[PDB]
Amino acid sequence: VGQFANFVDLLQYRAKLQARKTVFSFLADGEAESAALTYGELDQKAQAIAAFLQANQAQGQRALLLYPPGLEFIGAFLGCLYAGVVAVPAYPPRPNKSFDRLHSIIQDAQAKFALTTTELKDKIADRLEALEGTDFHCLATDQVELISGKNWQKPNISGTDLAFLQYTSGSTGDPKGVMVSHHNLIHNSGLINQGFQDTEASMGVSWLPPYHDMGLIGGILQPIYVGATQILMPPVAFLQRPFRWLKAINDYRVSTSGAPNFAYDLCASQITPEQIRELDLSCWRLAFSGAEPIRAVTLENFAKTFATAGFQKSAFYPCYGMAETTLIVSGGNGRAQLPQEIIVSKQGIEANQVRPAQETTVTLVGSGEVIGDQIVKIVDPQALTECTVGEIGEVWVKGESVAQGYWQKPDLTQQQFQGNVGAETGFLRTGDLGFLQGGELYITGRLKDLLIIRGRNHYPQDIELTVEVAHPALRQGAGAAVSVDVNGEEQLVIVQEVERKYARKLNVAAVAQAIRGAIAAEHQLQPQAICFIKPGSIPKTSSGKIRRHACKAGFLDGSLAVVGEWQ
Ligand SMILES: Nc1ncnc2c1ncn2[C@@H]1O[C@H](COP(=O)(O)O)[C@@H](O)[C@H]1O
Ligand SMILES: [Mg+2]
Repeated sequence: VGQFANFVDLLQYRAKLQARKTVFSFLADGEAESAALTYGELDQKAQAIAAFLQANQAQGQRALLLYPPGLEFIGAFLGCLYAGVVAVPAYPPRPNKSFDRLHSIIQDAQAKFALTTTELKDKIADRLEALEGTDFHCLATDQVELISGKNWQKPNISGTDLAFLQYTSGSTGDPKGVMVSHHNLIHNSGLINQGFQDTEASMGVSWLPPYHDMGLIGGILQPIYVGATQILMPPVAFLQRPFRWLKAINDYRVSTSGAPNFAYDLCASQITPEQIRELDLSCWRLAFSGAEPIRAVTLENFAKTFATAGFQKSAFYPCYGMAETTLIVSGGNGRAQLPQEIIVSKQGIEANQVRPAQETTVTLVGSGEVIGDQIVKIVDPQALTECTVGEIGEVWVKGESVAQGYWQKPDLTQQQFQGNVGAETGFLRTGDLGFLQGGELYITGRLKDLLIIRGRNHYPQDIELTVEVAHPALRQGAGAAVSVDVNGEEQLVIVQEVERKYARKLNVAAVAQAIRGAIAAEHQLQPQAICFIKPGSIPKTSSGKIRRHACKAGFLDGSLAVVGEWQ
């Protein structure tokens, strides 16, 4: 299996070797099973959709995938791989919402197709024609007769061929289309398997959205890569009842599952003690966390809350990656049992230095060891000189999982994918800040969101965490710290949602005062302004990540949903 050059050859092999083994079971409500596919049926379905795509002249073209989470999305995605159609997964449109994000992906990808379900096609086909013209074709894939797979013409696929476009979330700017090759997919799956060490006997569960790297490469393709069985549920099933994720782990004796940091906080806060009595989590051997800062207190709160259910903190598997690196770059605790943590000087961090406090301290969790044959360097982002040990700079990645570039952005591709430092060339510039310590990669934040105020660096996630706990009226996870120019000087602005229960009785002056006090004590900063906004209204990506740059744009133009302001 490690001799396959692409996922088409690999799925065809599993379809022969494990034809009747279930590959995916879908729990539509996160509880009761509602559909399933064997390896044999998955391959037959992919061939039938492939043949349907080729007859419709999609080969060599870009095609949006507009599906609910479920098995139809998976068939359409592999169907694109089988047919040679450049798939473009995206969040489906939702009722009473604008198609701005979808049109823009369509515009950027220069896509001539949208692949979807029969139900969705009937609601969006005429709107897509209004936006995209008559030469755009919206096709339904869920009613393709399986016999049509007999007409599939298997393309000559080499590793260097483009497999699909993975669009970034839009956190720091417009979503950019990452050109992911067939070889990227194979190489990274091997890297994931080096770190997780799953086998055919592994069992997984995932609630992650299938449209983006973690849920796609990890939740869909890695089970196929190792020959395992994967249980799936929609993200909305877990977010509305977090117990279902941990109950599924218990019921199927899942060995491998994971999620971003906030999901472990959600489980710790929303699962009752009696619900914990129903869990046996001693089988949960690898609990991965990535896609966001890994917080030491989150790990500890989760480990303590679920200790009586048999969760061991040594199962935590921190990891780091991005769409531009296909998925994973680093993961694991190295030789230690628990995730490595360091206690360093906060003021040092603000000055790009890693050192003990000799001042206040911050605790940072490492995001793993670099996996496999890839190379990671920490580089000064202006001088392009390699940092020495103890110095924070930009994370640069060189390896076979580094994507081919950004779709139709030749200037930006050259800037970010052709990084030169010292006598080195060909590095990917991640746009993340961090450092190396003890073989672990630590990530401190995003370069594009970094705040430089009064001659000092400040990480906005640090300020946002200080603000959200300053008063009961502020909703956790729904704030942004940005800087704005005031007479040529950068100054801090806070955009923060208030809770629904406090929106009608909000004492703006008292809560603003609490926020100013928290920021002064922890960060020695004075906000230029505090903007209180309605619950649910902060600029976010489809996955729910805050768009800090759009918070700044809305503050400066007066388009936020304001309930109160301090200035
Ligand atoms: N372990 C981690 N620690 C901190 N930030 C992370 C981590 N993993 C991923 N991220 C963030 O998520 C970004 C990639 O997002 P995406 O391309 O959507 O996977 C990275 O560039 C980081 O900014
Ligand atoms: Mg990014």
